[PDB]
Amino acid sequence: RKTRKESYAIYVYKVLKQVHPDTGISSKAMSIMNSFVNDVFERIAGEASRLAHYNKRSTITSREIQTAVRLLLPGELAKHAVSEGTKAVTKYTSAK
Amino acid sequence: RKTRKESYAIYVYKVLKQVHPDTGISSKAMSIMNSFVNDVFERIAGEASRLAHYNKRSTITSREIQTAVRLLLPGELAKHAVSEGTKAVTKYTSA
Amino acid sequence: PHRYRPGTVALREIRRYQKSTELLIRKLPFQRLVREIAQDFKTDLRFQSSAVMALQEASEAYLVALFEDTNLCAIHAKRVTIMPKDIQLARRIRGER
Amino acid sequence: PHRYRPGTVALREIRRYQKSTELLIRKLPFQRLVREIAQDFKTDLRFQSSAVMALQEASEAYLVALFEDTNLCAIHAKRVTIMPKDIQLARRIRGERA
Amino acid sequence: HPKYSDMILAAVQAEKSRSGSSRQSIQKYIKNHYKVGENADSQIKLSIKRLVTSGALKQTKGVGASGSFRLAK
Amino acid sequence: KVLRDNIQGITKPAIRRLARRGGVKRISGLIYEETRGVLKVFLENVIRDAVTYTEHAKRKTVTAMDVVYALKRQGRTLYGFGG
Amino acid sequence: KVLRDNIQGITKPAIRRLARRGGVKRISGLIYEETRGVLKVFLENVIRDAVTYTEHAKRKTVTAMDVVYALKRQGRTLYGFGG
Amino acid sequence: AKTRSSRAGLQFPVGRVHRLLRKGNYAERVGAGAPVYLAAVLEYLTAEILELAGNAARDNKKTRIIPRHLQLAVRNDEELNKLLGRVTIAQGGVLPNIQSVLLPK
Amino acid sequence: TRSSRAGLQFPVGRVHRLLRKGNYAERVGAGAPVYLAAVLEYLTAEILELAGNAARDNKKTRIIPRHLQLAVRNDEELNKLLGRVTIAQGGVLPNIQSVLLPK
DNA sequence: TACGTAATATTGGCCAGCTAGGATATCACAATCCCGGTGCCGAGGCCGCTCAATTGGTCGTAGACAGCTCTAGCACCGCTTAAACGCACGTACGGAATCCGTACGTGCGTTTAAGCGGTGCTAGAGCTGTCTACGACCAATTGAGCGGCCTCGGCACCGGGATTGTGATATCCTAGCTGGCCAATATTACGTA
DNA sequence: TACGTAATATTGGCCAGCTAGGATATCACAATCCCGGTGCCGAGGCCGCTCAATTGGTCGTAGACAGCTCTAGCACCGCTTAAACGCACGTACGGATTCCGTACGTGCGTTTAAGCGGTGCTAGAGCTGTCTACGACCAATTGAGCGGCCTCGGCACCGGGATTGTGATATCCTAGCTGGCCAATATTACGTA
Repeated sequence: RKTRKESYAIYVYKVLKQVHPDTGISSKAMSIMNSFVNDVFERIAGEASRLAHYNKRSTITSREIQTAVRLLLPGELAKHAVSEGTKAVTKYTSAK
Repeated sequence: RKTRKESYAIYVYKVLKQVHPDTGISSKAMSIMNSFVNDVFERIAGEASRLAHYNKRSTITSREIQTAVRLLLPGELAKHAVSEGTKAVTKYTSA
Repeated sequence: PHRYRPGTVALREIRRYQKSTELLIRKLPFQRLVREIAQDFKTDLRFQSSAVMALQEASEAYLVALFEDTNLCAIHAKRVTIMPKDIQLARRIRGER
Repeated sequence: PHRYRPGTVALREIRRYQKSTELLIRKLPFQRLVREIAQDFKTDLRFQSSAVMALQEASEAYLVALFEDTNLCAIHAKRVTIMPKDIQLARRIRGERA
Repeated sequence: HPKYSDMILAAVQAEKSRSGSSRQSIQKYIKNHYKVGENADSQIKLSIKRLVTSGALKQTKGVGASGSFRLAK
Repeated sequence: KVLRDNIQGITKPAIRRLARRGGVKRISGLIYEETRGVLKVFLENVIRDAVTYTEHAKRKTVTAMDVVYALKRQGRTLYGFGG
Repeated sequence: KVLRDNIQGITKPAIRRLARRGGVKRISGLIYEETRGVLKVFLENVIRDAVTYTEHAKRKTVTAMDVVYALKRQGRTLYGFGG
Repeated sequence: AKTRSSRAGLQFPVGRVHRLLRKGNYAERVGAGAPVYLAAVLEYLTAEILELAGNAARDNKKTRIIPRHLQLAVRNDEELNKLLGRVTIAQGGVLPNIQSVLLPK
Repeated sequence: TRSSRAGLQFPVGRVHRLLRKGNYAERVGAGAPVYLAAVLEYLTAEILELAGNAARDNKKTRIIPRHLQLAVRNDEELNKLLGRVTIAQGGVLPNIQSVLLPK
């Protein structure tokens, strides 16, 4: 038999190919990327959770993720992050 | 007629009257006490939430609070908080 | 007439300020610094007075504890005088930088 | 014979070990230390090999960084040699020591 | 034990160093070669300060009682 | 317009009193400007977060709660002002 | 029975290699035992929390995840083991 | 015994604590023992700090705990000092501690 | 899929699932997973960018963890995001203090 | 005339006295402190209305408890190194010791603006009510993402030459000491006044 | 008989070369390097199944928005006074310098247990499938906890009198240096043989 564990490995690869088509990645390095995404996921999600509670709201909307990103990320990293975020949200709702 | 702002003030005055029946407490002191209680509340609740999530459980039980207290409090303070919590659960369960 | 030796009033001031809890920065200079820094982040901002008291309580607590670490770095270098380099060692180790 | 001045091989070893990433504590002594420390918390316990590997990666990262800070304290005292007081000052400032 | 003036002159003659003897070199010779008190260091320092001003000791390194000196001859 | 010339309201005797409560006996002359830079970096980091919270609440007034939440964000939790 | 005599398995040349990666040129003789105590306290604090996690999972085997969770608890997050 | 505090022998409100645990997104479901345990731990730590701060107050000749008494209390107790090691107690000051080398000889 | 509609490589479905199963709030808006999945993808690409660069500088075709570490610790802002993080098997930056150098 | 002895003078050494410097003890001065008096106001209690907690009943699913599957943790085993260890040797580093210049503490007079408290103005915080867009939830559906399998090129390992850095030696450079050379002075003997 | 002149011997002073201490350039050896070959295993790709994502549909409620209230944030002014400022002055601190001892690093050889590949043995991790004790969700019941209101005892604030610590000044003791006195040695003169 066999047991299923999910990871972001396939998506990290897909993105690696965009930025560096002619380069690959070890399993160890892959496990770090995985840790990194989970960690950053948890950190934004947690901040967004608190923002909602602070404002007495039952919902985590993009606007909470957006503020979360600005409390969390440093300066230049946030600016770009807010862009890609707003961008993808726009493209998504205009493809409904 | 100003908005209801909940507080742990009344309980803090109770405990303080059990433990020092002639002692008072100022505004700021009580604000600190209230922030202490909220702070430790959040820290324990948070660690319990993580324990449940880590074990794929949907429920926060007194067992999660208990382990939360053991990870969070230092040695002796934990010991005493654990026995004072188990004591409360045991009662509650029988009555 | 009378003159105390250097370090005598300094030591007297240590004991004095370690006995009290009152803020040591003058309230209006501090407030004007808070409004200026915030102005450079977003214009036309009001402050609850308690929000400025909270920023001052925290700020002074930060500097007191930082001067503690700074003092140990000075003593570590067989000195009695704190220097910018002791602050910088402190902050580096703390991971502030 | 032949002899390098004291400090030359120290620098060679700094360059060498800041170039590599492999663990610097021998694995089995560390493992036995981990089991010994754990027994004093709960008896009859097994460890995943990866759990010991995680403890060793973390412990060694901690010690390397702590030696960085310790080095800065020593240099702060116009010294080239690290001493227990540098470690104690480091940990004091880190908030580990009181 | 002889006067500190004599013990310093003895320490310089007994150390055939190329640069006479420093304050530290003289200071340790006196401590091992004579029954000298607890206040040896101040008395040596005072004696060198007086022997340089007299011109009994003439200086080869430093400036003052902290340096290296030889006997005049 | 550019705002400037306010940090100096954190004066030499004030920094001295803080140093005293910190147990400092002797203070180099260069410490004062250094402490101003340190406090500005500190106030910048915290007020930035406070305002981020204020912004998100769609307010024009920075609340003590915004600051408290921000201090907590930076691992500098503060008791006695809410929360 | 009382357990002891394993910490000395963290040898002098091992502590030396660690110091070198930390950029240390010269090492006092008293550093080695000091580093043994520090490393003990660190492992204690981490393994204690790790075991608390194993206990709660009703297991007899400490998993890498228990350690990762404990490191994280202690503000020493570690990537590459199941983060 | 109508209240859940009474049933538990607590001064701290088990009901309100159960409310906060639900309205707090900690888990889907909150067990019945959780608020009781938590309200009791909260009570224990509360009493621990009030004890030491009423004591401080009395050493200082005062009927009222002001925040400095809470600070004296917390920072003289090793374990309270550690629980609140990243905490700042408004208006509480510092402990008197002059370094030895700074003392006149 | 919601990833295509958003133009992401990262899975919007999985992120919405995790945000609900994670007890962050009662309700999760429809834009939230998209935004979050996009931030996650962006940071991913930032680190992969800089660590493929490290890999090439080091004459490798394949990213190992040292390349991720070189990447993160030479970048100020990533270094800060991961300042309490430890990258298994990544080592340190070569940095000898000046006074230790022979004159 | 020469030699020996005695006496006188000069030089050196030792002892005693006086002066200067350093250390210790006592007194004074200032700061914090300890004390009731006194007046302002916030802790804390009484009240009564309200909203969050309690009560008892349905209903659904989490998880405990049991039963089975096999993964990974673990144990003893025996060669082959490379790493640990213990030691010889000596240098560069740490620390102790002293010395000098000025930066930083203390105190004073003058200058500046914080704080107070009292007034007058509105932005906007924060709370209510209405209605709907949005997200939870369920049933049905479908392909994205998973493990299992495979294979092959990226990279670890290694042996055989190359480049750079560190350590040591030889050539050229300055200041100090002893000896050498030259000149002076002191003593002697003879001749002249 | 003494003094002067000329001659010889001993002592005195200054200068030069040689020796010791230094830095720069060049030479040799060792360590980190690098390059083309070689095998070895995990990166990475396809494959086909399946479970989590998607679509299409219902229902209810969170919060977007609009309208209204009244809190408290802001501005501004005059007055009191404590705090800030800047300048004078000198102590004690930091840093620059020398300097001495051994605690360090380096580099041998001998001693050891870490590492690896090996087979063998099974605790216990982890997955399924049953079912019931437990918690969500609900309306109806009600009493704990809230704000509003009020008041007086605790304490902040001040002015009078006290205890402890630190600094400065004065006195006493110890050491050092100088001067005086006494003793010993040498030289000269006188007397005797």
